[PDB]
Amino acid sequence: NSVTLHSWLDRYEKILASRGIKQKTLINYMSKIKAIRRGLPDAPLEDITTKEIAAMLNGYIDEGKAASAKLIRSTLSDAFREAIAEGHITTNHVAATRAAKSEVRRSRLTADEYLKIYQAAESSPCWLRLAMELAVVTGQRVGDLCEMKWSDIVDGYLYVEQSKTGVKIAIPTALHIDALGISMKETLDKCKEILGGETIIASTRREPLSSGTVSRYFMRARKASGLSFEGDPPTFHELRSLSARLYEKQISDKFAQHLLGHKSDTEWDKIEIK
Amino acid sequence: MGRRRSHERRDLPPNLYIRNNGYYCYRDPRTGKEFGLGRDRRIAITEAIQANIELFSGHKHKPLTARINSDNSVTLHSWLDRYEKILASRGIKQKTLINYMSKIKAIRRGLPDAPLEDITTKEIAAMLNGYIDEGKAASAKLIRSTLSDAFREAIAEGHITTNHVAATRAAKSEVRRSRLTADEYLKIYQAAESSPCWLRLAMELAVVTGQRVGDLCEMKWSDIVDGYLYVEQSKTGVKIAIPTALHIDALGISMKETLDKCKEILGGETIIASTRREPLSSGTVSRYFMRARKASGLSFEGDPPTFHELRSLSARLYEKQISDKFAQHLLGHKSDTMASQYRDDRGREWDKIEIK
Amino acid sequence: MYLTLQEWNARQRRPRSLETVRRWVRESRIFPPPVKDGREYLFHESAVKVDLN
Amino acid sequence: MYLTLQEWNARQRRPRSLETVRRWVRESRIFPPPVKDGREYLFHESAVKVDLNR
Amino acid sequence: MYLTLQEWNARQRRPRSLETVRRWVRESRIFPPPVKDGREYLFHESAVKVDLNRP
Repeated sequence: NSVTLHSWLDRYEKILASRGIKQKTLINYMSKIKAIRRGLPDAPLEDITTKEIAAMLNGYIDEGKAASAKLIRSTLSDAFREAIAEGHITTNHVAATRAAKSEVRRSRLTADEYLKIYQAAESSPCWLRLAMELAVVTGQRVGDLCEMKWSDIVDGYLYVEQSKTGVKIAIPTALHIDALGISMKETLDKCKEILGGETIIASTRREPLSSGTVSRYFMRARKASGLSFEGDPPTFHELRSLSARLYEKQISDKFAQHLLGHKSDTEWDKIEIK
Repeated sequence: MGRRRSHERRDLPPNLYIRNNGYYCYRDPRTGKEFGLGRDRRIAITEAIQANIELFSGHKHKPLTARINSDNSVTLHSWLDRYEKILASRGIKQKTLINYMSKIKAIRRGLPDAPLEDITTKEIAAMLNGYIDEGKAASAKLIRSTLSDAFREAIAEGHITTNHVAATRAAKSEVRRSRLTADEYLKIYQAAESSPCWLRLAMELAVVTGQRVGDLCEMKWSDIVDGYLYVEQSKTGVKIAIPTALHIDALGISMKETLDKCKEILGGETIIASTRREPLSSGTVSRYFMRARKASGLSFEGDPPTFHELRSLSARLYEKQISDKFAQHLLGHKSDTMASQYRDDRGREWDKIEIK
Repeated sequence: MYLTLQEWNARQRRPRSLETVRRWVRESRIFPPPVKDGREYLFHESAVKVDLN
Repeated sequence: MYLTLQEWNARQRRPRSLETVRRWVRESRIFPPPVKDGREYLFHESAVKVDLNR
Repeated sequence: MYLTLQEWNARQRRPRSLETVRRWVRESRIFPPPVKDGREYLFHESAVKVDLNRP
C-alpha cells in the first residue's frame, strides 16, 4: 500500500534535490510544499478531489496573493505528474484547474523620483548613495553589484558575471548618465576614496555587504522622502529599469539590451510619412 | 415503533431483515414471522424486492414532524450566480462584463434550473437552435461560448466531470453589414445639412484620421501638441500620433482645415462637442448618422452601412492614395491577418484590376 | 512484513487450536488470504476472521 | 545496484537462515545467478527467487 | 582516466584489503589487468574482477 499525500511530498522533495538547480531556487519550491501541507488533509492521492484543490487555491487568490496561487498550483501539479511516473495514481486532478492571471502592480521609477530619494538618503550611510548611482550607471542587478571586486576592473573595463542568467559582459569605465549628472568613472573613484575595500560596494567596516541590506535601507529612504505612487512603491531593482529607460533615449536601444545582459529582443509609436 | 429505522435497514427493503450473524430474513404479512433468505446483501434485497415490488420515486421518511437533512441539491442557476462573481475577478473592461451578463440572463430563461450533471447535450442544442432560426446566428455563437466556459470553471471546483457544451457545433455567421463607398459618402454629407453642425465635422474627422467612434469623442484639444494628435485607444489601448499634415484627395478634406473648423463652430473641451459646448456620447454620434442615411434615399444589399464604416472607407482610400504600410499604422493595427480582411469589398464594388 | 500462523492467532481474542485456524485457511474464511511460504502460512497484520454464515 | 547475500536476505518476503540462502544459489533457484566475486556472492537488485519442483 | 589500487577497490561492490587486491593482480583475476606505473598499479575505469575457472 503505502499511500497518502504527505508521505509523497516527503519523497518528492528529495527528487527535486537531485534535479540540480540553484540553492535559492530549491528553497522557493520547499516553501510552496509546506503551504500545501497545511492546505490539504493527509489522505491517499486517489482520494484528493479537484474541488479541494481549487478551494485552497482560490483561498489565496481572494486574500490578495494571486501570484502565490500560480506557483503553488504549478508546483503541486508537478508533484502529481511525478507521482504518476512512479505508478502511484493514474490522473492529475490539478490539470483540470485554471491558474489565476495576475498583473504586476509594482510601479516604475522616474528621473524626478530618483533625485528625491538620493537626497533623502542623507541620513543613510555613505555607501547607499554610491550603490544608487552605480546601479543606475551600470544598470546591473543588485545581486551582482555586491559581488563586484576591484579586481574585476581590467584596463578600463568592468567584468561582471551575472549570477541569475550567467551572462558575461564588460561595462567600460567611460559611461555617463546625461539626465541625473552621474559619471561611471567619477562614481567608481568616489567609492575608492570613501568606502575603500575589496569590493566596489562595501560597509563602513571595509567588508562586503549582503544583497538583502542594499535594498532594505533603500526602502527607508523611500518612505522617508514622502512620495506617493499608484500601487506598490518602486524598489532598488527599479533602478535597473530606470537605467535602461534612460540609456534608450541617451544612446540607443541596442545598447540598453547589451548593458542589462539580454541577448534576444522579446508606448507612443510614431507614424512616419513613408 | 420499537426499532424505528436502524442503520442496516438503510440499505434493505421494507419486508426484509438482517440478523446479528449477517443473515437476512423474509417477513410475513400474515403473522409477523420470517424465514431464511440469503447471506449476501443485494441477493436478499432483490428477493424482498421481487416479493412485493421495488422502492418508489425517492425516500419515505415520515415520522411525526421532521429532522436534520443533508442530501443532494444541485442547480444550474445557483452555479450561474456564483459564476458571475468569478467573472468580476478576471479583471474586465466594464462594458465587456455587461455583455456576459446579457448572455447569462438568456440561459437561465431558456434552460431549467436542474442539476448540471442532469443537463444533457440535447436540451442545450434545443435552446441553441431556437435562436438560430430567428436569424440570430451571431447570438447563438456567443451564448454557447459563454455557457461552455461556465462549465469549465464548474469542473475545476468539483461539480461536474465533463462539459456537455463542447460537443455541440457553433453556428457560423457571415457579416451582412455592407461597405461604404466614396460616392456614397458625399451623398450622406449633403443629407446631414438638416442635421446639427457637429455631424458634418465628426464624419470628416472619422475619415481623415480613421479613428474609432468611441475614441473620437474622447479626444480633447490638449491631446494636440506641435501638430501631433496623440490618441490613446480604449479598445486595444494602443497609443498613436496622427500628424496634422494629412488630407484625402478623394473627398477633398484636410485634417488641419477640419480641426480648426471644430474650434469655432463647435467650441469646447473636446474636438467633437455638442450644441451645448459639452461632450457627446458615442452611442448618439452614430444615431444622427443613420437618420441622414435613410433620408438620403440610398439602397444597399442586406444591412446598411454605419458611422463605423467611415473607418473602413478611410483605410480603403489610404491604401491607394499613399501605400499599404500607411493605412496599417494609422488605424492602430499591428497584426498582418486583418490587413487583408479590412481590405475586402464584401461584394459592393468589383475590384477593378488595372494594368498593374 | 507478514505474521506467522502463531503470531497472528496469538493476537486474536479467542486463540483457537492450530488445526482449526489452518482450516479457516483452506475454507477461505480469512480475507485478506494468507500466502504459503515454505511450511507455514504468513497472514497479514490486518487479516481478520471473517465469519460468514 | 548489487547487494550481498546478507543484505539480500534482509529484503525478502521472509528472511531465512544464511545456510538456506546459500543453498538456493548452489541449486540455481534465482534469476539471475549471484556470480561469486572473490569469496562472497553478489545478488542483483532484481534477482528474485523462482523455486522448482517435481 | 586511470584509478589507483586504493581508488579502484574503493569503488567496488565491497571494499576489500589492499593486500587482497594485490593478490588478484597476481592471479590475473582482474580484467583488464592493471598497468605498472612507478611503484603502484593503475586499473581501468571499467575494470572488474572476474573468475578464470570453469568447475
